[PDB]
Amino acid sequence: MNYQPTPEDRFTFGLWTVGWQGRDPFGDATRRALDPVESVRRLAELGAHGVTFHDDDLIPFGSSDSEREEHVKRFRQALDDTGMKVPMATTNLFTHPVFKDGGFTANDRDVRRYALRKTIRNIDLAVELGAETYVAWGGREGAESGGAKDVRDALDRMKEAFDLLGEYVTSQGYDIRFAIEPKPNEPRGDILLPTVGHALAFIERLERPELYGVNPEVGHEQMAGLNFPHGIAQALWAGKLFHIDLNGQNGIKYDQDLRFGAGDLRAAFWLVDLLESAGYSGPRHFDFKPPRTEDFDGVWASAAGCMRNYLILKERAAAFRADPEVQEALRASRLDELARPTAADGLQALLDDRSAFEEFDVDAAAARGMAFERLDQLAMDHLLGARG
Amino acid sequence: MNYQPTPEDRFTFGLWTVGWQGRDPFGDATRRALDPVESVRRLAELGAHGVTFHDDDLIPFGSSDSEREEHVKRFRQALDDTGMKVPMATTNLFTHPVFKDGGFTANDRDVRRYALRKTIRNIDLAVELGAETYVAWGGREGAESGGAKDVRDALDRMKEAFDLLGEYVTSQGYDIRFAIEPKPNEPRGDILLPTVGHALAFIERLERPELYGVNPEVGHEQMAGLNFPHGIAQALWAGKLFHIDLNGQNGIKYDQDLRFGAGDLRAAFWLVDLLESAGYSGPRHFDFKPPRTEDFDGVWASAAGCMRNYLILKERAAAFRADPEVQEALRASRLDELARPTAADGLQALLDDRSAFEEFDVDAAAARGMAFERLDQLAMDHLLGARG
Amino acid sequence: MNYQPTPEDRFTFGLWTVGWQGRDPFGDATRRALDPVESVRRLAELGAHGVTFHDDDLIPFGSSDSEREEHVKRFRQALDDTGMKVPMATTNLFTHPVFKDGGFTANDRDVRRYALRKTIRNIDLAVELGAETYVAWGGREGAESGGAKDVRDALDRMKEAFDLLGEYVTSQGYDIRFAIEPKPNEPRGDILLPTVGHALAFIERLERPELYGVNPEVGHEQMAGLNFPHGIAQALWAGKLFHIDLNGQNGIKYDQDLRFGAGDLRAAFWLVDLLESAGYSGPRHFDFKPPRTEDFDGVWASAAGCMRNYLILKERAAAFRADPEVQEALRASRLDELARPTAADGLQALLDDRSAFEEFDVDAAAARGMAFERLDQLAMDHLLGARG
Amino acid sequence: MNYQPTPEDRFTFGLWTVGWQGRDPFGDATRRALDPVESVRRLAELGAHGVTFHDDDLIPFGSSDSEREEHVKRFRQALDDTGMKVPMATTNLFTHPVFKDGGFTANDRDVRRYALRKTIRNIDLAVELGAETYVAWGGREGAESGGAKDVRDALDRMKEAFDLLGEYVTSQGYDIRFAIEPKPNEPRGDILLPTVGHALAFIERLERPELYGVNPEVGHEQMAGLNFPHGIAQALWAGKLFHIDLNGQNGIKYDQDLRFGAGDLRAAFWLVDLLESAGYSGPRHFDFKPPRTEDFDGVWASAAGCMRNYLILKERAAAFRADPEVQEALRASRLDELARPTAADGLQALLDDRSAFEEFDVDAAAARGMAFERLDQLAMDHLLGARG
Ligand SMILES: OC[C@H]1O[C@H](O)[C@H](O)[C@@H](O)[C@@H]1O
Ligand SMILES: OC[C@H]1O[C@H](O)[C@H](O)[C@@H](O)[C@@H]1O
Ligand SMILES: OC[C@H]1O[C@H](O)[C@H](O)[C@@H](O)[C@@H]1O
Ligand SMILES: OC[C@H]1O[C@H](O)[C@H](O)[C@@H](O)[C@@H]1O
Repeated sequence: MNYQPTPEDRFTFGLWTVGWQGRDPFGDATRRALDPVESVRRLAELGAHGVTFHDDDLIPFGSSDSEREEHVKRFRQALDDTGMKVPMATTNLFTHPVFKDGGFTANDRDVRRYALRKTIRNIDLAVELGAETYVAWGGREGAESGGAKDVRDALDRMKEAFDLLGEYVTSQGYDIRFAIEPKPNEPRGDILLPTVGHALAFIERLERPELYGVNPEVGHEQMAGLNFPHGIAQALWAGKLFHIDLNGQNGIKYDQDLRFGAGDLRAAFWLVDLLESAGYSGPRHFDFKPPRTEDFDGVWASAAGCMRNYLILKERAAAFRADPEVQEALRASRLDELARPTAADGLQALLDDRSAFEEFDVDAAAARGMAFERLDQLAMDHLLGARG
Repeated sequence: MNYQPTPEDRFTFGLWTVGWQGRDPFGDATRRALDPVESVRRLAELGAHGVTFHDDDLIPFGSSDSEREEHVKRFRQALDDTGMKVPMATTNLFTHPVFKDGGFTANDRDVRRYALRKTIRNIDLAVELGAETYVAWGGREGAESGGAKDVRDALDRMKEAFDLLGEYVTSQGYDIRFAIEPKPNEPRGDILLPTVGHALAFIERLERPELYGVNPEVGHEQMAGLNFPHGIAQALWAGKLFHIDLNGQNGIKYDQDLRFGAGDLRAAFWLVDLLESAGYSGPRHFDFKPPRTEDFDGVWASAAGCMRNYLILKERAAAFRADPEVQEALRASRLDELARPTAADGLQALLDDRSAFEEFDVDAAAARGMAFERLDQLAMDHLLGARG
Repeated sequence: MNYQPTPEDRFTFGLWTVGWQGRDPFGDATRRALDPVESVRRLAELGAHGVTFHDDDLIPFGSSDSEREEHVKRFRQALDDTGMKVPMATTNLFTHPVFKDGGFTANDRDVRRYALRKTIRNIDLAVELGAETYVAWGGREGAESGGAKDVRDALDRMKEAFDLLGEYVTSQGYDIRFAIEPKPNEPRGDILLPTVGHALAFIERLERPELYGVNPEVGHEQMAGLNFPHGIAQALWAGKLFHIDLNGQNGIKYDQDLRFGAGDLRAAFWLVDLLESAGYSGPRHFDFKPPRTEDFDGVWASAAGCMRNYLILKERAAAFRADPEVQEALRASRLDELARPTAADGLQALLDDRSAFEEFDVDAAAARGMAFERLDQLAMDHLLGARG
Repeated sequence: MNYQPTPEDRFTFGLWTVGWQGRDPFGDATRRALDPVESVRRLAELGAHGVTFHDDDLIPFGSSDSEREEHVKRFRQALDDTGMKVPMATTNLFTHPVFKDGGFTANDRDVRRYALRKTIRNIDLAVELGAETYVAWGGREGAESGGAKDVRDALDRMKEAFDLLGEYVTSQGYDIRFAIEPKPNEPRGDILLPTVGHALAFIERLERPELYGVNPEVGHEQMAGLNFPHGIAQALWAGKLFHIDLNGQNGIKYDQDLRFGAGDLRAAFWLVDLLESAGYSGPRHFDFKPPRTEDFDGVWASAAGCMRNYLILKERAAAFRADPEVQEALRASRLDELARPTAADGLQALLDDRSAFEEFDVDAAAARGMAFERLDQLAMDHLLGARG
């Protein structure tokens, strides 16, 4: 009867989430900047396992090698004081005006080289802090108009960039993998590699595909009206779910980054059911923005809400799968048959099987109800805790 | 000053397009059925190069081997009489009630085996008629609720199915490739392999990836709010654009299948520019539905409109790229630099290049305007034929 | 601990809902036609209060005055046998090919006159069966292309039609009101009066506005990405919520008509909370389609699910509002202040109030957190039955 | 053969459009602030008729009565030097953190009173500068979660606010009307009065409805997937199109504010055709944002592009309507009949007209094609300048 998170739950937060000051396209900040050290302390008290960062969240852009050292030192001391881990790090290749046309796929060659150098420097830092995953979100890679970007040339530049980071990591002997985070649009009119599918496809064209996977975000796939759990299943099927960003989103519109559980509640249930049943072992990272209507107390309530909502859904999904009535319904809907090979007997035997065509009774097969509605209502009852 | 199509333009139409009777989810047919032989004659007169078909368009479901022979014979004679070709064929694995839960990924194993046998039979027919591409549109593969389909098991069944068709084609020595046509939703709540990206990713997991590519449709990618030309560029970059379905769609809503040129006009311009500049050599296939408000005369006007709109855009795109002012603008926006390697000098030289980081002037770089708006207005002027 | 519906709950269903045969734009029917008398019996056993119908659901198109009489007689006897009521009726001005360009706004004048006569005949029938509300869903009023419909002239024809039905009802002394059901698109490219707002605005231009209100549908407003509860609040505020259609919809895509509770679960919670708190006293009508994957047993399970889901949400919303912790949170977020007039003191006093401008401390006001996230998590806890 | 705008064309721009510095939710400004006086000079040279402003664009928030006077004086002198007019003004009730929960519908009563006082002060300024229209865009009126805002109470507060501004304007004897600008979402999760329809409906509940109309924006209606020209026709039909915001938007996603003509090109054509045929006489105001990739030269090219694109479409629409072949097609599609009353003979005569029902030949009527596709292709040919 308790939903208290503990570090063993592997809940993580970006510094930029609880640290979001509330500046939006139409308004000024509503909260003061949070010292990352304070963020780490508050999060550890809430039961979090660790934090993530962009280089620019930790070390202000333009810091001298000296101030940099100082900023890392204070951070490192907060991690030691709290026991918090840093499992993932990423680069800010979107805020500074130089990246207005992108980082790895900017038309200007000198900016692409700078983007790489900036990233490489942060990869060194990430390894030192113990991160296992390095995320790349190409927020500025894309266009508002068609002639501004030749997409085939942009994809060559993107592959070139990732191949170089792969050569770097391998030459240094680092134990770290990359994860590409898709987003369909915003802040560019259209962004390259807009969905999980596009990113997965792109990865197979890299020189060392085994080094790269995806970091899908609930809200981003939903901005394209796609089914998030289905996209995650395809990533898992491919062996490419290296990390995940959890949050909420209310349909096709701007990127909301609501707390996890908010937005599409049923999709959140099916997502938890899948992550737990597939045995996803990575961090449960929250990339959310406490709404700008909130003061600091609302910020911490929002973060606690993300973890609470995950734990409640995990309990409901587990009760759903453990329910014998549900196991019976799953067999009535033939989920058991879906998992059996269609033709382990082989092509030849299938061609010779008259029961597969010549003598197949299509009419009888057609008449068989799938019983999906009863199964779905059983799932609803479990979610709402209304199971008899 | 003429936009008359000729067979050399490679325009093709599905029998189900001009033959659509007008039955929609809320109303009865508004037109009588068209005899495929008549469809072939009318289309040849309009300047079309050929037609495509689903098995069930040509041979009514349940035909005896005898009537089948008769139907193919009459069709074949119309093709000989007109010189029309059949470059693509596909299977109907969606109309009959047996496929209500899918064909290759139905939960019922007996239906999956039947779907394969039905497909294999039509592949034999396709080769005989000279088709080079066999399209697969999994319209019924998917779900309306989360527990009805374990997506990892469904993907195993889908791969199993495609691998078997690949074994079949290779064992028979057929010269024919497969093309997967994505669609995000409708008629299922969510469809598997919902976008070009998801289909491309899936293909890399097949046993003989070289046999499969995609058959993207303008309207389907737009039902997910995605940029069609960008998706096509990624397919071309991957060497997987085996075929394409051209039509129009007005945003995120039901699958409209408006005539090509209708819907998002600018995207149609950028798509034509890309297909012609990349030297796409396959058919320009139209998968459209003449609206049910039309009589047969409106059906033929609609089909002629598809071809006319492609020819007009082709002329405008070619004039755009040939314009010296445009070539000058493209250099001002650094499209030339986008096409140059970021670091052909190699990783080591990039790491040692102080001009790439230590001494890079971010401020100067940032201040450089991209000149994208002038370029885009030049494109607009060309499209509207308002170029001085 | 029980969610059994009873006729006092005022749950109603259209004959076309449980009677949907499963024909969609890409497939044939998967279920046989249901005799309306059977539908009435099954629904009464489930705990329903009554049914609704389009003329064509009850009396097949083209029936002789004789067969018509017979069909009404059998229906009437089923209502007497079960105690079921008929609180609403409507016209089918969309299925028959004549209505391909609309009914009240068809370009052909002779069809508009026929649409009116067909409607008037059914209004007489509705009154006789005791219906209090007559719904109008202009599914075919609209266009796929811009020049096909002059919208100002179409609105004149629509107003003319409604004004005539108003004159008819008033001249006959009937006790019956009209309700306009909006839908943004499908089966037309764009439909006239696409949302609740457009319909409300249109009503104020009718000759006797007091005779007309709206019949909003959950899924239709969601097809435009709008907030359904907000739209319902505006209808209630205007005194125009005469009836309502409950169902589920998963975002911006084709009209799904999933069972109530499916789709956006949180919106369903907030909708129930609003209907119950505002004391909506009309029918709780379900306009849903049991998915075509189901057999008759799944049809009845789906219908029972609609009612169950409403009763569960009603219990959760009532517990939310009754919770003292929630009442405390509502005051912390100043919902109490929202309900107080901004300036009951009047314009002059506001202009002279220095505390309203000259001496207003914007900074202090700005710093006040709204506490919305804690309130929302309290709502989530109540919905999931996880309230301590 | 010329598309040069002149002040007689009535093209206007907001100071915040060409003055947009490029700050977005993910990045810093890419351009320096423009002095409003400079903006006025550059725009007059481009052929603009005038400018619009929010109070805070002209007078920086918190200015002393003294600096205010100075800022107005410099502005006024630029208008005199150039002959530029100021036909519309509006209030910034969204940037400052105090308005984080709204202005007129903030839960805090003290903020609602402040919002009114701030608005009233700017109305006085607007009249002095000669503005005929005062626009209200409630960007912060709304919510991210359901319990945060009781929408019926919010609508009472909104009506109360507008009624007070109406009392103020009437008591001062000012010649100025209000225009409500709808937007469905962003920066709030859902905004109140989300579409043209909702705003029109709301206006009929105000004390003096004749004082208020709408200021629809192309992109905002498109963020809800609605047909902009249709929404504008309904506004014109109601006599409520007081002003309009022109721009471009690519579908359902964040508010792009692309230059007019960009986005949905065909909708822009149909919009121009409607404004010119209905004789809309108000300003053609552009609310756009030159993309942040641009430098100042791209800013001015973008603004010139807005005007050019309107003039080109105006020429094409006029040629379309003047074409005798098009006038012939319009009669073939029965646009002439749409404009004729359905029953000027009256209810009684319609009831007695057997040709309207008893003897109506539905089959013959049904068989009549609408000829909409040929008409639409004629429109396309005209738009692309491909008319023989
Ligand atoms: O990839 C690193 C992070 O960068 C930015 O914060 C993006 O907004 C976020 O979605 C992404 O997760
Ligand atoms: O793939 C074959 C064809 O099957 C159906 O006709 C689909 O509606 C169409 O989009 C697809 O192209
Ligand atoms: O208005 C009567 C009914 O007609 C049709 O069944 C529409 O699909 C439904 O949404 C509407 O409620
Ligand atoms: O209403 C005044 C203006 O305020 C803001 O600039 C909005 O972003 C814009 O859409 C609106 O037109």
